[PDB]
Amino acid sequence: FAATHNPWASQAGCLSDVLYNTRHRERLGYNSKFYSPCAQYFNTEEIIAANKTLFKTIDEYLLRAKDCIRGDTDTQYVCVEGTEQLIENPCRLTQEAL
Amino acid sequence: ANIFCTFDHKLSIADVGKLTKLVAAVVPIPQRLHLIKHYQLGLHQFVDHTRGYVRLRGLLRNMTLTLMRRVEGNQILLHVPTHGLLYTVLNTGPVTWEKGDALCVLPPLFHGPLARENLLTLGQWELVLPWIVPMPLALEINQRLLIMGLFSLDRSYEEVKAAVQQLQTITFRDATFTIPDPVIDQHLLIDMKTACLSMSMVANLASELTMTYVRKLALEDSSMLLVKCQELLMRLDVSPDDEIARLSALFVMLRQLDDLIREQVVFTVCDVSPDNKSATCIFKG
Amino acid sequence: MEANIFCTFDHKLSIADVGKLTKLVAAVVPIPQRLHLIKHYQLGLHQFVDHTRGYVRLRGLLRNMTLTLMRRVEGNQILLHVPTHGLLYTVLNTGPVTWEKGDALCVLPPLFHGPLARENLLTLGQWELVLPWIVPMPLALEINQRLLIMGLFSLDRSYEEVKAAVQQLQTITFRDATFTIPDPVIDQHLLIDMKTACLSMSMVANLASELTMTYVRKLALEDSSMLLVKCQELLMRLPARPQHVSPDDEIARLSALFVMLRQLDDLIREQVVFTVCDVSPDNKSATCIFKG
Amino acid sequence: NTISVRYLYHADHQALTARFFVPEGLVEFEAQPGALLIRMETGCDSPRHLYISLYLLGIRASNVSASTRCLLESVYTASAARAALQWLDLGPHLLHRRLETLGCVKTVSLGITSLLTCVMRGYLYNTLKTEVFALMIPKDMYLTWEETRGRLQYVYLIIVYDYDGPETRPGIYVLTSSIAHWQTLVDVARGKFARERCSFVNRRITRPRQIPLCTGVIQKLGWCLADDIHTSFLVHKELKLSVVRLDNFSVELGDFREFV
Amino acid sequence: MENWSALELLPKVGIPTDFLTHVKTSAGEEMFEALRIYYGDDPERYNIH
Amino acid sequence: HPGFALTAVRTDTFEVDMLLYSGKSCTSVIINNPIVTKEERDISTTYHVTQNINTVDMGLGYTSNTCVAYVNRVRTDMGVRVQDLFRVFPMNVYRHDEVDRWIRHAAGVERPQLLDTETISMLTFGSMAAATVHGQKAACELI
Amino acid sequence: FFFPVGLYLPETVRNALPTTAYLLNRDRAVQKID
Amino acid sequence: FEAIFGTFCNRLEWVYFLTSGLAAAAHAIKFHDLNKLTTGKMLFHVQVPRVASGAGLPTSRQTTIMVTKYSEKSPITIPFELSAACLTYLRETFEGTILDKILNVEAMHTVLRALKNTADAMERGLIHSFLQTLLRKAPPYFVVQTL
Repeated sequence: FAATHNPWASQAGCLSDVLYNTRHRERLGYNSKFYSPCAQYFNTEEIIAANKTLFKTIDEYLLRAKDCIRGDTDTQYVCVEGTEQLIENPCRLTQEAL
Repeated sequence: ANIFCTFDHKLSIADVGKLTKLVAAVVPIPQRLHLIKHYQLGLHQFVDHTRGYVRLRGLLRNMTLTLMRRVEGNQILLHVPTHGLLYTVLNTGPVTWEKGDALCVLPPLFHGPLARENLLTLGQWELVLPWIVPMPLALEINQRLLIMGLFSLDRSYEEVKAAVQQLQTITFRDATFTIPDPVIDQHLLIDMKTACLSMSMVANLASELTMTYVRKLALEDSSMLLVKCQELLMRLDVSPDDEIARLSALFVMLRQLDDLIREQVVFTVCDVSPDNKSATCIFKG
Repeated sequence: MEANIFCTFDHKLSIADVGKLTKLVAAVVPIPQRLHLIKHYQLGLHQFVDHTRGYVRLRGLLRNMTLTLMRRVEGNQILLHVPTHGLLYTVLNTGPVTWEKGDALCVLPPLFHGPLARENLLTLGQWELVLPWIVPMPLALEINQRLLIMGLFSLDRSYEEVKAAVQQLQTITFRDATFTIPDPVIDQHLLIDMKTACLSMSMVANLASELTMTYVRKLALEDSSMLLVKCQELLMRLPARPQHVSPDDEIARLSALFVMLRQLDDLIREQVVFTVCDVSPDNKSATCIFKG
Repeated sequence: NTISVRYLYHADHQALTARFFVPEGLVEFEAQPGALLIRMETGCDSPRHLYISLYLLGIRASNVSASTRCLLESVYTASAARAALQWLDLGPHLLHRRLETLGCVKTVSLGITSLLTCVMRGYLYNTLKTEVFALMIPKDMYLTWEETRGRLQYVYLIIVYDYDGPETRPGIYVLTSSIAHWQTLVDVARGKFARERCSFVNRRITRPRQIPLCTGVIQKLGWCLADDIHTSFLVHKELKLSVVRLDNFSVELGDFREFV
Repeated sequence: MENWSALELLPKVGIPTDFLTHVKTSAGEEMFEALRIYYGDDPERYNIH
Repeated sequence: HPGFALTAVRTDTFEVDMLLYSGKSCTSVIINNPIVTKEERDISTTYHVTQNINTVDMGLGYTSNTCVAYVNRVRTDMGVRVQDLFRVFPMNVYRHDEVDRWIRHAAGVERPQLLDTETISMLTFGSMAAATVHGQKAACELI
Repeated sequence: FFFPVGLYLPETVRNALPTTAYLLNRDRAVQKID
Repeated sequence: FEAIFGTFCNRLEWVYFLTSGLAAAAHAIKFHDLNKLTTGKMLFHVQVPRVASGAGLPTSRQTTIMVTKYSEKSPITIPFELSAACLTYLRETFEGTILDKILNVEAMHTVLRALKNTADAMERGLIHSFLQTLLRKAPPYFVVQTL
């Protein structure tokens, strides 16, 4: 119901955008040896890269929603980013589950 | 051994009629597999609107090249060449070929359609086929691009803008190319910003530190070819831990640039099909 | 040339003596002679054993040895196979380093891990079986960078100063694994590598363009970043920049410099031998395109 | 019995042959199968490429004996070498880019336009596996850094670039050696070409203009047994000349490796 | 059933399929049985050796 | 207590044994005769048996269904420790010397690290094969 | 997973403000964080 | 003899692609070679059940709805090996000695078992590949309950 919670994370230009975000992390020295679970939630890249797969795959399932007995002749099969999303299911939505 | 692909997207006959023209192509595959999605095909999975050149080849370097062979219903029958055997590879088309040319792979840089570019889109997805270019054209275009990363830092000089105007036109047998500018929107690419520091850092550290190491080898004698070199080292003219870390800061910049330098050949031209629609080549790599 | 190599034993095998060799099936085995029936005394790196306790000399003598994959323990013979160029065969892990798909691999002399498993796995009256490591390429060359920085660092220093950096240099770290490296220090082969190294550093310092060497200072006022702050400290010793030069000269001033960039990095460079594809889940076997 | 496929084929050919038409002015001495083909990058549009025999490189080579050069000067006076000296001699200490090895001949047709087969890989030999043609290195050009014969010696074609006189006169070095590691082959090249490694510094001491480049270039060509090594004799157009033969020489054309 | 019988692989090696039955006759059965158990081919009859 | 609040996200790699279900005749498959590749002889003559099998979904609908079910054993340690930003960002240091050394005295960090190849390489190569370091993972705090 | 620590609690004994947090591990021992 | 000790080596447990209860999902069809079958498409003829109770409602369709589907080929390949030095006993057909006879039947069993350890053992990868494609056909249940 609230429009926002933390200015220091949700807002553009916050410390998280200059920390865990990759676009400003490149200004700093950093290593891939230490994975950051929250780094995906501050990227301008990985978030849109996952959301675009979600909004397209959802419509791809809706194209397959009706049975072939009533829909147009077409194959019915898993959409891409379907079984593959299982590892990141809490984070494919970036909903941060649990 | 044959590698297969699958097209979950529906294939219009107009697109498969372009796909049948690709009897062979140097299609990259990130990971050798018995079966693979079309999303793994091409360099398009690595596409970036930011980094541009260099990262395209530093990720292309590990790609497993594979020729196309035949096409079936919503699936590709890719075939991995054996080393040393001849194969009728298709050209990517920018450059006409002649007998005996060396060949190597480069990231795409379109300037309109190339001579062999039938566009094929399957819903937002696109296939960017890697370049197959003669080796001297690759080393020269790499020199022009690293030079573009040097001069682009100060565009404003008219002598520099005329300089970029002069170096932009590479030429070949009836070729008429125009080098793309990596530095779109004035700001330097992060790849150009890193690749230029990879050389300019050594350009300073080697100039400062070359004396101390030639010094101990100067008093020692053999053919003494090294002792004379310090006299020209002087033409352009003290901490322990700084001497330690500084050499570790040297090779770390030297080494990734070696991928920008060395370029293993992948094919060699022999007999040429008329109008360069195809060419047999010896696979390598 | 020959497609295979054979060997003969002196001391007789038992159950464990043949079982340890069957454990080594499909694993790298250097040979120095490539005769159709090599003696076991010539087999392995142990023939280069050195009471002076070197290492880099073992590497340079290793540079010319042919590699041959193991296969088929018929008994009382090694039955080596000679790899073919451009193809693939399965290869067991040997060096205590984790492997990943698609990495380049190279041969490096063994060194004790620290705890030292000390598993000779084979011995006779004195002869042993020392199999060289197969290691990922960045690890294979970074140790050469450690030995080379160890060589340039040795000059004009007190013994405490000589060993002060060594506490960090000889304790290399990679993928959680750590390695202590005994070193020749001065074994002439490091010195002759140092001569071409400093000779390359001289021309790389001298072939640089007047603007290319200045490029960091031209970027210094242009931008502000911590990597540049780390860049800034090295170059300085204790703001103006110039610009001239006709455009055509850079195509030459840069081109010959690329050859020195190879010649300087060639000594830390090592020839590739393996390119992993199908990594085994158990982290043991690994088929590899391209061979020696 | 039935489907006897073995009867159908007469012989397989692992060699990768290619048919290259050649001008009649270069066919001399080239008619012998054992000779390298090397494309030249002419700067003229017509033609941008021009094949040349390895013997054609010796008219300008420094290390070759001058008495042999007096013989070669009388040989190639035709449309080929008169243009070759017009072009490759003009090149400023640049040959590895201008040149491109293309294996050795299998057969040479005659006529005004001498087309010739040339393998780019594998053994070169007469058809039906009868006569085994052999490679022919020019006499003085051949050398070995180790006088002892090896068990198996790969051959390499170094191109030295001197910087002493104002007009460079690069040398050419075919050589066989059992060495197979480029990291050590450059090391044995370090102390042997001390005058050449001094020459690369010797241009910077005088002429900052025009970049110095390689002291040599190394590329794989093929392997040969020490018993396969020979130093025999050859005749064409009456102008007799001894040559360093190599018998069962498999062809393996590696890429050029520039270095200083 | 089986994706392919073990007999079908034999011609690809060039070994005759009847040749195994020739081994079954040459063995004399009395030796073939005890070695069939020693090699583990018949687990129901198995005994330690 | 300062004015801070510190949430800590924690990745956990649960292992899963998924359920599976399918229809009756469902898909149909067709198996090729086992062609064998007779590789070149070399005493130990390896051979490559080969086959190709096609599949088609005879069912008009989604005859098969699949869902997450049961945890056999977590591989994640489920431990908790703060991210080592001094190691995550080795190059950063206070511009003052004695201040930065006093900070290292409390942080437990030794001395600032030398340049690492992963820094210069990831400076141009944005990470996604780098997604699976297969190292231990831990809490990552957020102000 | 994600968990708060140190939050102020919006509305005569007075409340004690949090300064530490406790969790659980695979061992089921009480995890510490501060 | 100073001492004795036992030895053993079991045959791998048998599994068949058809004996498995997963095979009920399969409709396997043996075939000579996937060569002439170039087309990936496969036609079907779907009948449609009808309810004639409507007085004013005739179905527009004759209930002969053709439905095209697409094939997916998959390689089935494994490394395999045998000892030619043991194969020569098969090549030379020995008969002269009882210990030579034991050496012959040893060579026969060791080579027949060498093929048996890969032949029907390939069906472990046939059931595996059949799961690889049947898992591709299966949507996640969370999609289906909303579907």
